[PDB]
Amino acid sequence: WNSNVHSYRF
Amino acid sequence: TGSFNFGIGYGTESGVSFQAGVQQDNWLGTGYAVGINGTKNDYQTYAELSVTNPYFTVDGVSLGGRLFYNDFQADDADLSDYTNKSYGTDVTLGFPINEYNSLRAGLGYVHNSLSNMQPQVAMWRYLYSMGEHPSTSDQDNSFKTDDFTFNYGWTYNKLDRGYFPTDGSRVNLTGKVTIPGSDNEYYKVTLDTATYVPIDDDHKWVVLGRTRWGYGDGLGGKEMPFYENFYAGGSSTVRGFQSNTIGPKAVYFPHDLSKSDDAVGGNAMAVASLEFITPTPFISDKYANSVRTSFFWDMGTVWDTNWDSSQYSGYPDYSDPSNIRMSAGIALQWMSPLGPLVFSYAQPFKKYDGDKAEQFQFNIGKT
Repeated sequence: WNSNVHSYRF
Repeated sequence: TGSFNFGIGYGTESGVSFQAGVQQDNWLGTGYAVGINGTKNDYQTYAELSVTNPYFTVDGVSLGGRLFYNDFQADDADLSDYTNKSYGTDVTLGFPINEYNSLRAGLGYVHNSLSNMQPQVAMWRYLYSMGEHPSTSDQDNSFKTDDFTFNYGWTYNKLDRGYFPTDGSRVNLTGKVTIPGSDNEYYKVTLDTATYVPIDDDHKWVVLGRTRWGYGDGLGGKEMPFYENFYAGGSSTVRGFQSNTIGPKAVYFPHDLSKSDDAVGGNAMAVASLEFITPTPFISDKYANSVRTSFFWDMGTVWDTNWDSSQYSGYPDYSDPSNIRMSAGIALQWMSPLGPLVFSYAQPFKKYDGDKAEQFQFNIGKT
């Protein structure tokens, strides 16, 4: 599991 | 265009852990996806620059490029103290052989720089095999090697659900071998298995069987470097035991030799677990997709195939794989709004002298 605080795509 | 990822966690094996990265899907009109990732925890601080084309060929074969730095402090990982400052590059071709399987062959380079090594038998035995003649009384020793490797990987994943599977299997087999011209000369392989067998139509009762295996050894006099050893014990291998405690312990030279509780890993390793997943008490079966209960029997052994018990007759025979450690316990997992939470309580029923018991183990977020 990864990026539990923020998985932000732009 | 790109992506920024940030992850945080706390675990009883690695303390507080950070995960951070940023990517650009077409960095300055190149076609390749350039990225920078980091990682930090109690004992490791990693960082890397990546550059990966998702479709290098039309067949679906990818070409990934890595450039990294890594710092590792062994005492902060429950091992005999040493410091490894490493850096290098890795090139890898990824072949999606089918929707469930993927392969990967690559080449690598790694510079390793050892330091802060307290003189101990297994570590010095390897240094002797490499042509070094360190003092058996000075805590201040250093050692540098430059290696080239051929890396292999196979991943099989026919699980029904990614998180909280009820059926199917996952296999991961990685291998690596030094290429002539390298300072070290060894091979290393690892095998990881997971099998979920549902014992009821609704998949609310599921038998999970896991194994982990490791074997590495030298080619031509030289031994596998102790920094590439295998370990067992901890919430991810044999619950109930402290992280990496299982297996050989450092036999220090006098500053006659001191036997100890400080773990050193080994070049061989085997771990097996049988886990019975059940419905969670006091909770509805509608939440089994986000909450899971289970009971388990864990066991593992780590050994040193070059430990010469003939000349160290008084001390334990660390080349003996028959010292199977065992534990039994209960686990609780919750995909919480803060990420995965895992709490286990295991009582090690078969442990050898030196092994440290850590009955309560907990993990939240990434680890």
